[PDB]
Amino acid sequence: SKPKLCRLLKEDDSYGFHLNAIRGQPGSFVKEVQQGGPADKAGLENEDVIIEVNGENVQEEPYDRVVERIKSSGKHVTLLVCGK
Repeated sequence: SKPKLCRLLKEDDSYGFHLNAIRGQPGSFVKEVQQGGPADKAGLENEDVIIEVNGENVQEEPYDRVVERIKSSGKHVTLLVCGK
């Protein structure tokens, strides 16, 4: 449940995690956190839910749009996430 605010620095052109969606509901969830990658260093865990990308609420955005937002963020990205 706890909210987590973090800022990630791209390494190997990647943040070292992926997003998925759940059928029947909006929202974007973390999966596949690469051990020792940027996301992992920031304590992101699988099934963490993306709340804000760079201060913008993305909870009503399909996850592919959220992926595009994160990609478009450049060499850093700030995320607010909620664990479940």
